[PDB]
Amino acid sequence: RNEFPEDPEFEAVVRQAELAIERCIFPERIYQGSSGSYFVKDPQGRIIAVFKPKNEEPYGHLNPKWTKWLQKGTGNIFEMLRIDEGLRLKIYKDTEGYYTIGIGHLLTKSPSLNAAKSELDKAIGRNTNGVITKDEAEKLFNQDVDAAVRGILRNAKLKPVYDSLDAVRRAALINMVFQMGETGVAGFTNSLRMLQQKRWDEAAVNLAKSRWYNQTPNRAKRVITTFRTGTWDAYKNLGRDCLVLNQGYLSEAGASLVDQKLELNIVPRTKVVYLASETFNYSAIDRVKSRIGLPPKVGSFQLFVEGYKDADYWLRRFEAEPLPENTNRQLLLQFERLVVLDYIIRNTDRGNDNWLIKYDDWVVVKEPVIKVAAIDNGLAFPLKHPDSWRAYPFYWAWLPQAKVPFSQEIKDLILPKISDPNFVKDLEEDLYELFKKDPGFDRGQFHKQIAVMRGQILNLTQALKDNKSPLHLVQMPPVIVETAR
Repeated sequence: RNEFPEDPEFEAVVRQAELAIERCIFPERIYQGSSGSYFVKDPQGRIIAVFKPKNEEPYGHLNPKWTKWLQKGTGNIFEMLRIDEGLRLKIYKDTEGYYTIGIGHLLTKSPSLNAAKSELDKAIGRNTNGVITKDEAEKLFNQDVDAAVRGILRNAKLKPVYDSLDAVRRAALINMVFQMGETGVAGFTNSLRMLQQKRWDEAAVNLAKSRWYNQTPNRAKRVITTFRTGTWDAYKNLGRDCLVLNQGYLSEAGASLVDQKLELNIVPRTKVVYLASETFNYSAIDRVKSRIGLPPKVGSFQLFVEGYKDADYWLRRFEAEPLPENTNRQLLLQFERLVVLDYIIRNTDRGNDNWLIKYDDWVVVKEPVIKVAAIDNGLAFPLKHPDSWRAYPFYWAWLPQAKVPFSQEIKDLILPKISDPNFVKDLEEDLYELFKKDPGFDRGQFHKQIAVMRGQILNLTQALKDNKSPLHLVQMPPVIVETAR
């Protein structure tokens, strides 16, 4: 159901896309991405668009690279525990204060370091002097995994639950029996009944209350959601606690929405579009029912623009052979729009590869020589400000152009809009109408997104009024505007 009466030009392109698929000219997947990005083509084979299905997103269920991981099933227990337990080659104390070594291997509960050390020589077969190798630790690791697996199947209370769990949850239960051991996990008897009956939101509360979890919550919460959601998402990107889990396509489209309203026109038109292409990556299930073909995938659909190179490419040339003032001033005006965009949507990833430049008494306006396209916007709209601004900065801030004070021209375009609360309200409603279409939408998550955005506008407004530069703008302490309810 793809229709866009507001943008008949956009719709026409989409119809060429579909029709081209019918004729078996399929969108081809870019390898120069690292996700599910495709080049949409028209019946003549030309590239009209870039398409990024939701489910092929880096956190996406159907991403080809991480499908192999999903094949493993329980066998991901090795990697799963490697992440939680880490690797150390010399004796240390665990969270409870007990002597540990290698990968989560408990030597003893004794306070004596040589108890642990004696016990360690037994295991390895030599005099270790408290230091082992990577391989020795790996050898301990397997046995401890085996011991866990054994512990579960040898236990009357534990085993039934385990057999009823899918391959992924099973791995989670092993995780527990790895940390607390057989007997310890069997004191959870409540939750095991529940887990067995398949109620996920049921058990996830009760696991929140244990002698366990309190000691190691950072780890514990990682399992609870592996039980609840039956997926590996908590072990993927647990450093991007700044962004929503799998809504990049909406970011992409949202960025273009914002651009439209602010009238920046640096963002090639991007909308939510459904497509089916034999070239996509589908579940085995889906593949079979096609023999009534493949279902449409939901994704971001971004128009393709020609004549552009990477920002880095042009500035390199402009540094050696500086543009004439008037041309160079067209760059600067394009740059501000970018700065306004990224700040408003709070982009967390913008490099010199992420935006593009093109360098070439009347009723009509002379063409611009220079023009800026802003691509790859799916990493914006964070739930909150990054913990360390240095990790997720605004890169262009270190460019010399960011030192130059905001032009009156941009202020005239943007200040009347962002000073008008009914504009910002309308803008928030439009974003809501976009984001809510996602099955995994959460009203509470949304409010935080809006909060950052409302705080960014707050900062930008006063930056523009004071005629501050872009650089001085990002030095302004980040804020959020939160609704109390």
